[PDB]
Amino acid sequence: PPQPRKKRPEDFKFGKILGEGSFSTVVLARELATSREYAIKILEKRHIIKENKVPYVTRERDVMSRLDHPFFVKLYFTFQDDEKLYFGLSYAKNGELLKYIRKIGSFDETCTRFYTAEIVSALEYLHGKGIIHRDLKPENILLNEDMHIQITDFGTAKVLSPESKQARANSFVGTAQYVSPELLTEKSACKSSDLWALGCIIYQLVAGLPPFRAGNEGLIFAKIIKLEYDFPEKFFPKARDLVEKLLVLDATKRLGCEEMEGYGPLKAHPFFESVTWENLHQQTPPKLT
Ligand SMILES: Nc1ncnc2c1ncn2[C@@H]1O[C@H](COP(=O)(O)OP(=O)(O)OP(=O)(O)O)[C@@H](O)[C@H]1O
Ligand SMILES: Cc1cccc(C)c1OCCSc1nc2ccccc2n1CC(=O)O
Repeated sequence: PPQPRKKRPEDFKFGKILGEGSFSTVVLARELATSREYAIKILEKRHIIKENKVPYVTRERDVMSRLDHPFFVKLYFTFQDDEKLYFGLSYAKNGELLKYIRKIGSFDETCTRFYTAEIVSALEYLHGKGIIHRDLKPENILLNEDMHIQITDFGTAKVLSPESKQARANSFVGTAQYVSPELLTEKSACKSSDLWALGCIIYQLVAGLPPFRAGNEGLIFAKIIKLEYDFPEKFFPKARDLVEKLLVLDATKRLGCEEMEGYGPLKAHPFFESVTWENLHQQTPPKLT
């Protein structure tokens, strides 16, 4: 059927800058005809063409248009003018998960469990659609007004082809602290690469820093490939067990991966015994302090 007319910049009142990326800016905007607030991500055509970023921008639009789940930032609309491309996104009022990790230092067990469960639920949805995120990290996990997660940053994501039963993707993308050993060694990622990142994030929620850390990327890569990390004292024992089952060098042996029979066994892990998986997005999140 028809859709709402394409929006234009003059349909909005723009407000504050919410953040700046290397080739994008996100601005808070109110749509004049509805009074709705959106986070509008704006890119300059000349700049993305000159810097060979067109594929990333197209990837982000294509992947986000496929998503329809409460734990992901929503793409409501797109438009362009002579100079710019615009994405109309849901506004995650409470910002990045990373901010809360730093402010609090270490999440308690109830908060670690709840936020971990939301991320697992999101990944189950994404993987079920054959999509690999490839850059999962706390900066890319936003929080809405109700303190539920909103995963974002899909320009480096990959839709695996169902037609060829594709399992592996060949683009070198991600963030050093969270990149999987298979990407470093075999130069390909798979859905299980996101489960490695999950393990790093759970560790970081409890420990305050991700497990493989160093002052530069090459040093981090060396630690990843050797599984060189340790747990701090008082790390919740069931969480430690879970992390140890995700931070596994062989991507086919990570809990939650297809070769380990999927999300059922992961959701059944003892760390999640008290979780009600069915309706997490309607549960009230535990207070962080
Ligand atoms: N939907 C949103 N709601 C609220 N804030 C957002 C939203 N999307 C992005 N932001 C904020 O804007 C920042 C800039 O996002 P953008 O995607 O332009 O770049 P980036 O991912 O931070 O940087 P780079 O692209 O260089 O990695 C984000 O880091 C985030 O803090
Ligand atoms: C992708 C692209 C990059 C640079 C310059 C141009 C001319 C260009 O084509 C836009 C054609 S359609 C389009 N592709 C998008 C990719 C991200 C966000 C908005 C987007 N829109 C405009 C739209 O969807 O209405």
